[PDB]
Amino acid sequence: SPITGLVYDQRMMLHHNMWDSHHPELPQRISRIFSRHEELRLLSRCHRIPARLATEEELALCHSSKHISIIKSSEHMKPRDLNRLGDEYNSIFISNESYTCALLAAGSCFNSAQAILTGQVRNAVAIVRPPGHHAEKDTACGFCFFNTAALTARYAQSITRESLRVLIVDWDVHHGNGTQHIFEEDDSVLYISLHRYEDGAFFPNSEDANYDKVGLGKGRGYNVNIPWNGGKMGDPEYMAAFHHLVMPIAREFAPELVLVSAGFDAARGDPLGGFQVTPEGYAHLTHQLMSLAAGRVLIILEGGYNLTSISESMSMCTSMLLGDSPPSLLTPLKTSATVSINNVLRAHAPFWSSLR
Ligand SMILES: CC(/C=C/C(=O)NO)=C\[C@@H](C)C(=O)c1ccc(N(C)C)cc1
Ligand SMILES: [Cl-]
Ligand SMILES: [K+]
Ligand SMILES: [K+]
Ligand SMILES: [N+]
Ligand SMILES: [N+]
Ligand SMILES: [N+]
Ligand SMILES: [N+]
Ligand SMILES: [N+]
Ligand SMILES: [N+]
Ligand SMILES: [Zn+2]
Repeated sequence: SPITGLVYDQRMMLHHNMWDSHHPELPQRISRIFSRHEELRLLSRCHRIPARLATEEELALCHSSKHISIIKSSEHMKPRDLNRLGDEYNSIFISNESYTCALLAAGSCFNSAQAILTGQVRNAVAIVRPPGHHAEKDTACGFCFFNTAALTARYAQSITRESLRVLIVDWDVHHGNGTQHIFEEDDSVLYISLHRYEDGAFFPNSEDANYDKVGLGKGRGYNVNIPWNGGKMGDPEYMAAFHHLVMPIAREFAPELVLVSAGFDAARGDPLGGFQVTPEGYAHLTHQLMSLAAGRVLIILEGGYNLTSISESMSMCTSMLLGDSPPSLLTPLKTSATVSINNVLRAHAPFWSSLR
């Protein structure tokens, strides 16, 4: 069916920071986005998909039993033990509701992937929190508990075939270190991340995010890092990266399902990202991805902290999924962006004939 799915559940707002109510990963991130969908009359055009809890067996598709156990144990912790547990990780806060919210974010995306793969919808958007792409097999990180996108790729394979070709495009301004590591030896899941890097000065502060990390073993060539250096980037740079790298590689890979780790923290106005991608920019990125996998695209909220920016940007993506005409948007690239793109082209030409 030529239908767009949408999943949102206000229960995911319950995850909160009890020590700093102004922490940027706010409950109202998802309610503001949902409201904007209603205001723009997008919500009524979508098929509503229910949220559900991920099961612990589903979480074990990507995470260790110990990590699942540790996060589950936070459900009945007193505040000082929540503080202690959170502090074991890089950039994590935890409340008694966090585990359930993380389960809902994952289960929402499983139901969305299922709706796509059973033909109930063509494509879908998932307005979920907390985010997922920094979460590793064995640890939480960067506001993320479980790796929602990675889990969704494995869940998709679990109801089709182990080798189902899944493309994950991660346009959150941060590197999805967890997603890269979970799939680093896998050729069934192509991971492509665009991210601010600044030679390691930008979170998560690891050389794992550099362009020369191309995958391991049979996964060699199936990890594509597009790192930005030298300050502000925007629509011109992202469009060029899609033109020269993301789309030619994706077409050669021929995915059967596309997942977008769709953070909107590279957006104009975001205080954590410092970049300038416009809502129209995100619309064009979405419209390009819709040409892949017979349109089977699932857009999953990751980061993004300017409430107005993320609401306008993710709504524009949903508008594209619904088949609306792309808005009007060539400006020369920042010189360092040309350097980045050419570095990635050089790194991946051995693996992808489309780059030669
Ligand atoms: C962890 C993270 C992004 C995650 C993300 O979006 N991953 O995809 C960003 C850190 C480095 C950051 O910049 C920050 C800034 C302000 C702040 N407070 C004002 C509390 C807390 C953290
Ligand atoms: Cl418990
Ligand atoms: K990214
Ligand atoms: K991979
Ligand atoms: N509407
Ligand atoms: N539930
Ligand atoms: N306590
Ligand atoms: N890796
Ligand atoms: N393709
Ligand atoms: N280039
Ligand atoms: Zn981010």
